[PDB]
Amino acid sequence: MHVKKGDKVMVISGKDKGKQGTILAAFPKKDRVLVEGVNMVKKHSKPTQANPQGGISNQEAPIHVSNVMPLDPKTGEVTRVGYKVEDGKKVRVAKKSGQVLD
Amino acid sequence: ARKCVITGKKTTAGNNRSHAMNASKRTWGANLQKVRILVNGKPKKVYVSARALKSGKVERV
Amino acid sequence: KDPRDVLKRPVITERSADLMTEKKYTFEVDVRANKTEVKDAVESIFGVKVDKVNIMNYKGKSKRVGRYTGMTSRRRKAIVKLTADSKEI
Amino acid sequence: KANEIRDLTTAEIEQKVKSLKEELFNLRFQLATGQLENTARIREVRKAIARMKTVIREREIAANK
RNA sequence: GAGCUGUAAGCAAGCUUUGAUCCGGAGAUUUCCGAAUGGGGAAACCCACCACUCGUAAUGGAGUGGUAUCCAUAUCUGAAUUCAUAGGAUAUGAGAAGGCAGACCCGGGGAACUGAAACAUCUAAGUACCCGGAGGAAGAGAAAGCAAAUGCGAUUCCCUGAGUAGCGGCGAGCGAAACGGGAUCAGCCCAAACCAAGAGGCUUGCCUCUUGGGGUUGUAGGACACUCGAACGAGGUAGAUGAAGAGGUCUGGAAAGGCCCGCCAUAGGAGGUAACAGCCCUGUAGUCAAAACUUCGUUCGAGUGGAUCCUGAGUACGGCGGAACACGUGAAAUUCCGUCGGAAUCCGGGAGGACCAUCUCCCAAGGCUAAAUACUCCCUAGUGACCGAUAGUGAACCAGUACCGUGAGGGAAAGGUGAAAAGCACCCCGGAAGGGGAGUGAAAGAGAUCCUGAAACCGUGUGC
RNA sequence: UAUGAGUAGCGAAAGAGGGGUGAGAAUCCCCUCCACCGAAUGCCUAAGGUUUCCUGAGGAAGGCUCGUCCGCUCAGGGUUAGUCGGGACCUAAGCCGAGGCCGAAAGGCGUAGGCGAUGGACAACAGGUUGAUAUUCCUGUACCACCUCCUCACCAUUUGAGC
RNA sequence: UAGCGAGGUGAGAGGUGCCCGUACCGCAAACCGACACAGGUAGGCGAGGAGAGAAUCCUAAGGUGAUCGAGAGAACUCUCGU
Ligand SMILES: [K+]
Ligand SMILES: [K+]
Ligand SMILES: [K+]
Ligand SMILES: [K+]
Ligand SMILES: [K+]
Ligand SMILES: [K+]
Ligand SMILES: [K+]
Ligand SMILES: [K+]
Ligand SMILES: [K+]
Ligand SMILES: [Mg+2]
Ligand SMILES: [Mg+2]
Ligand SMILES: [Mg+2]
Ligand SMILES: [Mg+2]
Ligand SMILES: [Mg+2]
Ligand SMILES: [Mg+2]
Ligand SMILES: [Mg+2]
Ligand SMILES: [Mg+2]
Ligand SMILES: [Mg+2]
Ligand SMILES: [Mg+2]
Ligand SMILES: [Mg+2]
Ligand SMILES: [Mg+2]
Ligand SMILES: [Mg+2]
Ligand SMILES: [Mg+2]
Ligand SMILES: [Mg+2]
Ligand SMILES: [Mg+2]
Ligand SMILES: [Mg+2]
Ligand SMILES: [Mg+2]
Ligand SMILES: [Mg+2]
Ligand SMILES: [Mg+2]
Ligand SMILES: [Mg+2]
Ligand SMILES: [Mg+2]
Ligand SMILES: [Mg+2]
Ligand SMILES: [Mg+2]
Ligand SMILES: [Mg+2]
Ligand SMILES: [Mg+2]
Ligand SMILES: [Mg+2]
Ligand SMILES: [Mg+2]
Ligand SMILES: [Mg+2]
Ligand SMILES: [Mg+2]
Ligand SMILES: [Mg+2]
Ligand SMILES: [Mg+2]
Ligand SMILES: [Mg+2]
Repeated sequence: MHVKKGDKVMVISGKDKGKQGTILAAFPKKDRVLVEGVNMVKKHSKPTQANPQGGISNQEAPIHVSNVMPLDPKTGEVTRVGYKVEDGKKVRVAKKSGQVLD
Repeated sequence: ARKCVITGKKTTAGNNRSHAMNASKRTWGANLQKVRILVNGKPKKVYVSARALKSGKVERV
Repeated sequence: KDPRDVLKRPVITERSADLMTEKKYTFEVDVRANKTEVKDAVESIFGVKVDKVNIMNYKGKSKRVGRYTGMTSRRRKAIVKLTADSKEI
Repeated sequence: KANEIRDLTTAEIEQKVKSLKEELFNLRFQLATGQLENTARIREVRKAIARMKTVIREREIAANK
């Protein structure tokens, strides 16, 4: 995927359009990611052995990976992603500036 | 196998034909005679068509 | 073959626990293992003396999980009686 | 790992194989009795044995050629 | 190149930038049954012998390997029987066996319904089917040909000839070929004289057989005489890189849509993304890439004479009986089979649709041979005025399943929550099922019997 | 999906009451008396079935009603052999069948040799025990084959015991 | 007997003894009959009274009360009695 766990991204599509957050988890198999503070859901959980209160709980639900873009290091605007090789090691680059993301 | 050990002659299919030209299946048998001959320099009773014996090249033992 | 190929696991049931009072130990064994091989293996592994081995075959139980029918594995159970002058397993 | 296993002699491997098969046996018993916490260990030992038997067999093939 | 431990949630325990999971090349392991092959057997089981090894005091037990049959080869034995042979034993064999495309191919065997407005010749049809043999193709093939020209020059296949010529209870029907135009093109090796060497029978110097040379044909030729493993390149099997808008704004749960503006384009294929995206993602065009295995390509002994001799024999051919030829026994050439008879051999032989003569063209009775052609169980990429869940495969789904049948065999039904499980905490009636609220959601009359939700059919209410 | 229709049927048979369990009881459990089979409707055991067995829990469907129950659902559990039956023993009919004989092919037949119980042969009995096995486990008392680290007795090492 | 044969024979003592089946139903609601179906299903044992008896009727050991019931007691139909 063009983003990965730990990347700062901007949500470019959905109810959370224009909201930035960190990727808390990636789901390559589903092409979804979990972004902090984005796409919150109210899960109605019964009492279990783990959580014996139960209750309604606000948690992030994952969004499609194509609805987030990484931010340009220089300008702080969304960027498409390229790849160059530095020190015999491939790195992502912000196509907007040229700056390395990671 | 009813086959000549020299020539390979064997039973072959074809028709009877009546005067009314009705066809029914029959066979033609080779005129095989069981006879002692050398088969790999070993005397053995094998089937040989009369035709293969006609010359006298196939020598009985 | 290794002795530890022969014995698979102990059988822990109420029956098996009652037999352990009589100095009889129940194991599941390799379904190919004859009772001599089991005797040899129990003496080799645990350093005990075996009086007798009795042995039985269980068929697989037919089973269901939702819409899919199948069959548990065949089992060979050995009941190993140790001699009276012997260490316990 | 196999890189480390290849440094050993065949006899030394065959001892480690014997040692691991004892470990596997004991784990299987602990699992049966419900004592074993680290169940992941079973898989590791099985694959260790496999790794070793692979190295042994590579040497047999290397010799018998 | 950052996640992963499949479906499959979940807990659990772990793994992974000291490179995991994952993808490709090459290996290793690969229980038992199955040709199944140590012997047996009701497949997936049982029972052995021989080595060697573990274990036992020893028996019993365990492990590894070997042990089918037939064929070929070699060796050793050599019955009745003297030699001998049959037979036996041993060893060596990546020798055979079996499966499989429901296809295509070549053979052996070979129907009937049906048509003929009945039916027997005839048709259906050399079809279906069974059997044998294959090969990636097969078969055919280098003139004893076609023809009747100033000729042609192996075979196969396509077009055409032509529904012609013909065959035909001259009925029903069956039905060519050559010429001409194309596809593709390629030619060769023996047998025989004869020579050399060797062995064998000596028949007693004649003949036989093995090996090598020789030789290969038609207005003849020949013999026989004389004369001159690597290297590199492009592919395949993983991949890499890859332009351009969260443009503003409207509606909306969400914008890829509207409106107003930009931009890229060797890229406006495609799929995805909360509604319809060249510019969001995966990609696409283009350009690159391989340790390994693999495919393809590229490079690194002749004339002139003709005394003789040779040139495929139980053959060609013929009679009788059948079959194949488009051709049904006919005026019946041509090809093959069974049976019996049986040539010539260059001063020779075959064919030109009975047959003869003349002429013309050929040289049989030995073998090999690519391409053009056929087909698709598969794999890769793609396409469709093809189907869209009673359709399309029998099978969109755990289907050749369930179920039926002793068996061969027959053979279904069954797709759709939502963008996301956010899959309804909590309260209330109820044993539960199921409801009513409350929540979630754009929607719950989307709550799993979950898109839409017709009709039949079943109800409740009531205006006449 | 109707109609027929709340209709035909609910598959030979003796129950009654008291108590219990439970949301619920003609139908489940217990008790009592009554009744039925008894050359069986009892006990054992083939074939066949294949977990239906035992225990605990369950009640949607199955059960011609009901259901708290069940041959049903879900969990666990349960089958112990030198001596029983079968194999490592024997053969019958029949079947397979090295070579072989016969046959368009496929194959058919068949010898040596095998396979093949429904038969022959062959060593364990009584008692006890579990929720669920018992000539199998346990107790007691046996028997059969084979083996020799050992013991004793006897016989004999080639007109030499023994097998 | 042919053979084999230098060690044997007998009795103790010690020891060795594998695989497959074993649950449960089995005149049955578990098998064959599409059914928890008045049918079919080889064999062993099969008590007492009266009796020739395995008949018969009533019982023993043992097993069972049968998977819709409650009424009413018409026609008619069935099976019975007079
Ligand atoms: K006909
Ligand atoms: K998107
Ligand atoms: K002829
Ligand atoms: K003719
Ligand atoms: K269908
Ligand atoms: K009676
Ligand atoms: K119950
Ligand atoms: K036995
Ligand atoms: K039993
Ligand atoms: Mg891009
Ligand atoms: Mg047993
Ligand atoms: Mg075998
Ligand atoms: Mg007709
Ligand atoms: Mg060919
Ligand atoms: Mg890219
Ligand atoms: Mg929509
Ligand atoms: Mg010739
Ligand atoms: Mg003519
Ligand atoms: Mg539909
Ligand atoms: Mg369909
Ligand atoms: Mg069946
Ligand atoms: Mg609606
Ligand atoms: Mg929709
Ligand atoms: Mg709907
Ligand atoms: Mg009524
Ligand atoms: Mg009623
Ligand atoms: Mg009526
Ligand atoms: Mg009525
Ligand atoms: Mg009624
Ligand atoms: Mg009843
Ligand atoms: Mg029960
Ligand atoms: Mg009911
Ligand atoms: Mg027996
Ligand atoms: Mg036979
Ligand atoms: Mg044979
Ligand atoms: Mg018997
Ligand atoms: Mg006995
Ligand atoms: Mg019992
Ligand atoms: Mg029993
Ligand atoms: Mg019955
Ligand atoms: Mg009877
Ligand atoms: Mg009586």
